[PDB]
Amino acid sequence: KQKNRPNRLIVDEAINEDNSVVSLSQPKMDELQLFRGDTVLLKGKKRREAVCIVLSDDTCSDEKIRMNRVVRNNLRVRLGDVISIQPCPDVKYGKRIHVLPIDDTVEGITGNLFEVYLKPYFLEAYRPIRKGDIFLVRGGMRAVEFKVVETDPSPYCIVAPDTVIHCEGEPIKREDEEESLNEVGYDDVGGCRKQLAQIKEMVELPLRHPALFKAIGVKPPRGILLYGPPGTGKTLIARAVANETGAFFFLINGPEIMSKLAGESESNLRKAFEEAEKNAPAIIFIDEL
Amino acid sequence: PNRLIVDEAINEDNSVVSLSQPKMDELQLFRGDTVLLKGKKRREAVCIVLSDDTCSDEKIRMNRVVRNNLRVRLGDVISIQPCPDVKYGKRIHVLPIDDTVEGITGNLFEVYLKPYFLEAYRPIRKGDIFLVRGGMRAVEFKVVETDPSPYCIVAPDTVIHCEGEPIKREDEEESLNEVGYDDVGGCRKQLAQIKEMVELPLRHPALFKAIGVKPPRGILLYGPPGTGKTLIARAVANETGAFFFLINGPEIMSKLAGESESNLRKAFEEAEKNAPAIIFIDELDAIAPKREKTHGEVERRIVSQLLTLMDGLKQRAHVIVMAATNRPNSIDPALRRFGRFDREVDIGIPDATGRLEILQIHTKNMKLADDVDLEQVANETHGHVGADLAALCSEAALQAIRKKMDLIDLEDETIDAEVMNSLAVTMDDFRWALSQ
Amino acid sequence: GQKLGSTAPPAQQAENEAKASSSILINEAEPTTNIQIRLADGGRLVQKFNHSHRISDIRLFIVDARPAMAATSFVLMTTFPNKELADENQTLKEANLLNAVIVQRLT
Ligand SMILES: Nc1ncnc2c1ncn2[C@@H]1O[C@H](COP(=O)(O)OP(=O)(O)O)[C@@H](O)[C@H]1O
Ligand SMILES: Nc1ncnc2c1ncn2[C@@H]1O[C@H](COP(=O)(O)OP(=O)(O)O)[C@@H](O)[C@H]1O
Repeated sequence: KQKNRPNRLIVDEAINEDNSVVSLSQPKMDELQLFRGDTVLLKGKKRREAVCIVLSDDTCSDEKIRMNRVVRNNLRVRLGDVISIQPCPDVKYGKRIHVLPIDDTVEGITGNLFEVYLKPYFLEAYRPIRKGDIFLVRGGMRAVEFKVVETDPSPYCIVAPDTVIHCEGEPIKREDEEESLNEVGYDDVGGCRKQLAQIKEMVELPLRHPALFKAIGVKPPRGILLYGPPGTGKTLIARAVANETGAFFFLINGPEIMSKLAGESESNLRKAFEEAEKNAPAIIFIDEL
Repeated sequence: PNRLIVDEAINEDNSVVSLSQPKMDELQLFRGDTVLLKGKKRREAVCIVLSDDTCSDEKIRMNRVVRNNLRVRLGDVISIQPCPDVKYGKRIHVLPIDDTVEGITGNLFEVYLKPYFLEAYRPIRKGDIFLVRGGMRAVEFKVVETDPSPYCIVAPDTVIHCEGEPIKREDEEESLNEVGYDDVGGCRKQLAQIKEMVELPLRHPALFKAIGVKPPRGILLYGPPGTGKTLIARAVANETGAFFFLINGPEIMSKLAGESESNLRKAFEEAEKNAPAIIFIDELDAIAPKREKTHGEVERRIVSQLLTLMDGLKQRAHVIVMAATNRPNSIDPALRRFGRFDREVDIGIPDATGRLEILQIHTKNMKLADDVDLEQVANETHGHVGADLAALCSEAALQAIRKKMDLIDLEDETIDAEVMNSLAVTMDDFRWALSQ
Repeated sequence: GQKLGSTAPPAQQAENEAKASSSILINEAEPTTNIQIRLADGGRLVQKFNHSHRISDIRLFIVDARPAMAATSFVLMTTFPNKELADENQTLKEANLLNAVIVQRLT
């Protein structure tokens, strides 16, 4: 189409809740000659990689590539960034595999995490996994995070029915650049698409392309007022928007502010704005304005 | 000498100045002459003189660009002398002024200088500072070298040098980034009165220091929000070189119940120093709401404090107090008393004509697509006020940037000029904004 | 030395200017217009004495003026709406040149 080297795509929200799945528009797969189940290799930021399976999408847009937060993270990318998708016909069913849960995701529960999570998860699915990726498994009224420690056939391998799965005692630590899939994302908000869409574009440039307004004379929005009954998800939305754009999020709560003595209240107010500007881009959320 | 009084400008072109046929006829200045203009403290400037019909024979319509280089405000006098020696140029060295480039990278020449001089035959003097709009901003350039010397007319053969360093803004040199009359649209009648009242006291201090006539000391601007009251006020301040001091309602009423009055007072104090000064009180209904609107002694101690400072304002140390509010009812009747805000200017919402003007003012730095019909846009924004249109414009622009942005146009890293200069806002962009 | 672009290219022309002027017709009976001719031939300032003449005259005039001009193609303009004197046929009155400054552009 001229410059995009036909494999550079923009990361859009996922439609299929499966983490191993990513979607492209058919007219896009044909161009890249991939198959309705072809296993692809995605390259993101911080020179990270992910191995996913591709399916066609009637609602997907030619330039964009749908994928859920799990993959989006593994790739060290946010909605709106760009990645390079590439065919990966060299993937081979894996011999052995060693994964380990993350400390905070298993605290409280005990027992065989294998037969309760890892087994039903990989079972006859044929999930292509890379080394270092972090996947999530839901069940037992919670979701456990697992980090692929080692794959037999080295960088990546497809967990076949004969693949030996090792999950030897120990819960590893969560690193700095590795967010919890327990954090709030747009996938945790339902019943708002229209409004969630308005807000997304409003903050898109100011929060994703700060530099822009540095060299521009145009005025971006500063304050956004979210109105609706209580429990509608406003707090949820604001927090979801912050994370989903990697922006600093500072919370001010009406009652909190009003519980203090007058001067203290102001103090706190300017403190919030102060701390916010130091870690910009930021989103200050006043709950119960 | 036929020295003229400087007035308003009519074509946004900087290099041009206007007189009346009657004025030009007397000195043989012909419909295009590269007239010379001398003025304040070591300042001159060469400009193309056209002619206007609505201009008065004694006044010369020029823009803030000239005016500033001429170091003069609207109302001063100038000696418009024909400049015969002005000859096409061979080379010129100009440099972008820091504060007007910080943000943009890339070749300025290609984006600004070129389209600006291209087959225009613009006559420029040394040291002059011209304004070039585009790329959603307006860069300022300083002429530091010419060849021919002193001045010249940039021709399609003149070489243009854009040496590697952005210079600084000398503090004797005002920015065109500042508010001015050309930034206000739709307010003609009212913007007229204000100038008329403030004129003498702000412009001719000495006069009152010799006569016993009472000058206007307190002007009250009404109107809904976004009408341009703060705008108007600051404009008049710059336009008349008068000291401007801002006092904001919330800011005052946020302080302690003593620190507040402390400020109101320190405010008037520092204004009496730099007079002629304009003290703008924004959101006066916040500091002095009508009688029944008050609840505590503190709220009342401040309103009173303000009334006093007003009465204390003597003819000597002339400063004019302007305050904006959303309507009469708002304010405390006491502020109306002869000696205080006895001068009231109502600034309503723009009409289809007015709206048009404002929209052009807020697009002067952007590239409008030929399919853009602002007059149409003006026609479907009834209620809308200045701020609404100004914002509407930002939305259009932003909407356009969002479109051509995903194309992976270098974004997220410090900006590139040419990139911004191509991006054009389509009538669809406004259409989208409107439906928001 | 120099470098290229997109544009174009002794004292006895006191006679050239004389013959340029003596080339004229000036209907005593007819109204005047004077013209400021900006010769592209440099910062060559020119003074006219026309009275409702046509652009062919301005053209022949420049030709009478500078020798080179006699062979070089160019167009005449009005700066600031910057329009280019299109039909070089029309009387100065129709074009609204009446006491104007026509600049020469080498095309
Ligand atoms: N639109 C929604 N979609 C999914 N869950 C929601 C939604 N709105 C509210 N919730 C749930 O209820 C809680 C209400 O959260 P909150 O955002 O704080 O409400 P509000 O700010 O509107 O008072 C959320 O944390 C979430 O678990
Ligand atoms: N009449 C106008 N002409 C051009 N711009 C205007 C006008 N009125 C408002 N604006 C724009 O909207 C903003 C509103 O400014 P402001 O003066 O602070 O409004 P107000 O005092 O009525 O609340 C201005 O900074 C300006 O950019």
